Amino acid sequence: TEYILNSTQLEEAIKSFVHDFCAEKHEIHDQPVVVEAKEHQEDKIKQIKIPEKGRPVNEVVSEMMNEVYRYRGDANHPRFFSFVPGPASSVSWLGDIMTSAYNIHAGGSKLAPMVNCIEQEVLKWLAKQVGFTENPGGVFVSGGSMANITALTAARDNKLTDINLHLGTAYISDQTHSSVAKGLRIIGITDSRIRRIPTNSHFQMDTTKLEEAIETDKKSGYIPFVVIGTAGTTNTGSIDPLTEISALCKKHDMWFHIDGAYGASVLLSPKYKSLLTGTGLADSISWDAHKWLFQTYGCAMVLVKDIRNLFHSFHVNPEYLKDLEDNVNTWDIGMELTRPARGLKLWLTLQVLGSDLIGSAIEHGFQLAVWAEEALNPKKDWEIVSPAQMAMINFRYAPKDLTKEEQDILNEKISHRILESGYAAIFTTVLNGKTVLRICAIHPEATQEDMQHTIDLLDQYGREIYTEMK
Amino acid sequence: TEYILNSTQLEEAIKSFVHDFCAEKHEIHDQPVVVEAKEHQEDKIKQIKIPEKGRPVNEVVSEMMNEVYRYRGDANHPRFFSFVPGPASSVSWLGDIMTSAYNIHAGGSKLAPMVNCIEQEVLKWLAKQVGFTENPGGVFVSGGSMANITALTAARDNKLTDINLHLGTAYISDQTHSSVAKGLRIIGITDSRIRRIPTNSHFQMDTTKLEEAIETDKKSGYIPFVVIGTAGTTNTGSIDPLTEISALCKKHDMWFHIDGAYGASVLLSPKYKSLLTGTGLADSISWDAHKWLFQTYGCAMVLVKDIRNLFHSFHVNPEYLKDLEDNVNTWDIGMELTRPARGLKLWLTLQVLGSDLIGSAIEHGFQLAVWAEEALNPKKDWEIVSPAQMAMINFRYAPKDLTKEEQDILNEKISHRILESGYAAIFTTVLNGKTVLRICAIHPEATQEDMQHTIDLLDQYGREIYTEM
Ligand SMILES: Cc1ncc(COP(=O)(O)O)c(/C=C/C(=O)Cc2c[nH]c3ccccc23)c1O
Ligand SMILES: Cc1ncc(COP(=O)(O)O)c(/C=C/C(=O)Cc2c[nH]c3ccccc23)c1O
Ligand SMILES: N[C@](CF)(Cc1c[nH]c2ccccc12)C(=O)O
Ligand SMILES: N[C@](CF)(Cc1c[nH]c2ccccc12)C(=O)O
Repeated sequence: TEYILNSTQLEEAIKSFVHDFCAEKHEIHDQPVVVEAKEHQEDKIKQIKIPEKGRPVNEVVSEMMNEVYRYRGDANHPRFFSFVPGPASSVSWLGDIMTSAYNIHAGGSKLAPMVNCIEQEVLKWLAKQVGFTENPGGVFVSGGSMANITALTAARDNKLTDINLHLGTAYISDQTHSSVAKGLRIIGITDSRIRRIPTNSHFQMDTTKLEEAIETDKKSGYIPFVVIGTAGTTNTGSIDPLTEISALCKKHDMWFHIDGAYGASVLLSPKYKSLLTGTGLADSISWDAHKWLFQTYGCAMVLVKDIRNLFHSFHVNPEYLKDLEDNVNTWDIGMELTRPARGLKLWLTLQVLGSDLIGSAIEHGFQLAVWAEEALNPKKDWEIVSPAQMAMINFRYAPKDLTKEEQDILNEKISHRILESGYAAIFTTVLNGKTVLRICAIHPEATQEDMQHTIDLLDQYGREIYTEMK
Repeated sequence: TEYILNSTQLEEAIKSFVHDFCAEKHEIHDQPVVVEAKEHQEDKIKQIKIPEKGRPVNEVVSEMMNEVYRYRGDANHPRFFSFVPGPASSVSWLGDIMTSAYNIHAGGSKLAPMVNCIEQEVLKWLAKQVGFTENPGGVFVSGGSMANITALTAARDNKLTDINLHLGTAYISDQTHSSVAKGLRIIGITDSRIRRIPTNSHFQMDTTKLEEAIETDKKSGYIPFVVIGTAGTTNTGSIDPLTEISALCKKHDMWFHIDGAYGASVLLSPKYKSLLTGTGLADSISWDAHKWLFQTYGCAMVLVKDIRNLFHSFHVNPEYLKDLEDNVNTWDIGMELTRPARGLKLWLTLQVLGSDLIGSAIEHGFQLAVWAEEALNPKKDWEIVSPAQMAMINFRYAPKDLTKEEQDILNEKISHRILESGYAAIFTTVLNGKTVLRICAIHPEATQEDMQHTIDLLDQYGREIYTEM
């Protein structure tokens, strides 16, 4: 049809975009991190509607570039310091283009033997970094949330049966990411059987309060089956006592899952790999590549010490898929059946950049946060709530002649101010009952001035609003 | 840097691939559907290792094209007739390139308000086609398996509580896809509380046996909470009695989920949309775009009649994300938090191609299977186990002077023979206790000859192996 793009029309539409984008992204350090959409932009989109007849390709492409993609909080920006930024390598993008082109049906071996071989090679390599030396296994999932649900399902099916599984209790901390408890609820573990253990001043799980909670539930008649330790808390980037938790798990016959969606990448850092000592003691661990392995959304991994545990929870044997089966299929490792070759783009990056460069790029993240801390220390009335920890730091502006409520409002306005300035992206979070500014800097192309000028800009906004409030 | 690509190296590396691929895929109709890898290919890959130092980009690129991507069972091929093929539009590929470029964090509105607005517009439109007219809602998930688990999770939380949910029973058919029961087990529903209802000769769920199972479980003290009807069975492409199932669900206060991962796309076909009458009666429905909406893996949708049910099961309010919030975030309707704008590539395809063309391309799928059946009718000893149904058909070559075991082995060798010929991809399945050849043709650029020549080739292989025995 006159609407279908021919091989020449397609190739030109693609090159047109690839060219225009590379030029635009080349100037990223001099672009506002946040580009606000106007008040009537939502109605502009709602009027386009779904057409019965086709439209000129280059007309639709430009429409998306100008009316959709433009208005965003670019987490690819070197001065995006909020949540967990996505400083994806350009090589990862290349991987997506190649993977999406062939559109090979991954999550199955016979139909793509070398595609599966590539993924397993990376998974074996990652498993080596974790400390799994016997018979590991894994699957490239979409997110760490899916990584957690996958791992926890294997944990549930390993420690519980079809008759007593409603007596299972899980154990987390008050700093554990929300997706863990959300995943537990999905797999049938109600909130009434999820224990939230308090953390110390370093935001690490209190293993003493953990054990007595385990002891209480066991005495009560529950069956404690899993403890979720976190290596790189979302808030402060803290690391739970991995060794201490492992000791308790072996004692009480429980599954040890390490939620390392963020911090697991530190295992590739020669300098800081020691920080994650004891990960090999875990039975399963999550690890997001679109985080600190510089991949595009979404490419996350789940790794188990014993692959048999993943096979037990997710294997199927229908009449179909009989000619597609020793050599495990990814669909038998759960929990999806049709999958794109997510891990291939990670392979491409590892080959083009190398493990050394990626390790150092991660170490740069640590340095960026330390630079932020060094710039805050000398400034008056600036308080460090959590020190520079794993490329992560929390702080607030707190003049003493203000009440706590006012201090919260103050730091909120400071975040608001620097956001509209367009120089950096910094949002607020809550820590120890106080509204706090948070910085997570992991972009390899971010410099000392970037961190220094940001704090300098924040300090200016701070003392400015402080006077305005009086 | 030395291993870091600059804007000129990047743009050149991409265009080089885009150029070489388009040329190669332009000649796809004259390429073997399956390209087998040699015995030494696995060790060749294992020897590459993970390097500490970087490598030249185009050297790595060419290595993957020649040693990885090449050896595959191309489901993009117009003569890939196995399972559920993936005849993805080139526009969809373009969508992935744009989406992956900006790398915008979707699954959240405040950080990408117009990206989310686009997805909701597509979801609302799809909801209109399904029959949800009140206050629908949905999410672009990775797969239809994730579509089912998302929907079934909402069903569980809607009909059960934290105190009685271990008494819940679910009901499927013997033709229901494996991912449904697999999803049920994941959300805590054990096999001992999953009922598999027999199907008729048309592979449709026996609603009479369905009700008697519900009555039995309810009388025993169980709590029947969901029935999963399928619109487009994976095997034969049959459609469960949606109306009959809905009546029972309303009668027994149960959640009605329609698994339309494949067949839901038929709603876009003016000719065949009537086949899916009653989809609006469901409480939830799955729908995969990387199947019959011609998208790349992976782009699937889950739609619920009442969006409040999705919010109840997946909403979270942690300390962080407080500056990110009514206007629901996609993470509040589960079950993932970080997401790529999966739905954007579906938007691009709908705008560039239009809903009319896509509807016709689906109708072409119906025609391809009919052409396959028409070519089989005159051929001797060729048996139709399931007629051409929704671009899907099951058949076997069965000479009468053969045993039941021999007939199975025969059709297996026939599949094996045509696979290695490279002309087409056809695998076997089991149906009514018989090994059967299956064809699913949904590629818009597949012709009458393709189906005719394929059947002609199968008959040849059939009459040759029959002679060997
Ligand atoms: C009703 C029905 N429901 C759910 C699913 C699962 O969806 P995902 O596969 O998206 O999770 C299906 C899927 C059926 C298939 O079979 C798809 C398929 C295409 N190429 C393959 C290659 C190998 C195995 C399976 C496939 C299906 O047919
Ligand atoms: C330990 C830990 N475990 C799991 C996750 C799961 O995240 P995904 O499910 O998204 O993989 C996380 C992630 C925490 C985040 O912080 C998510 C996030 C990244 N960028 C964002 C932008 C807006 C809102 C949220 C995010 C995490 O920090
Ligand atoms: N690859 C660059 C080119 F500068 C920078 C970059 C983003 N993530 C990275 C991770 C490691 C090394 C470099 C990077 C890009 O912006 O695409
Ligand atoms: N778009 C074509 C053109 F050649 C064919 C195609 C694949 N899925 C489709 C869905 C609708 C219309 C055409 C197609 C391609 O090969 O990419």
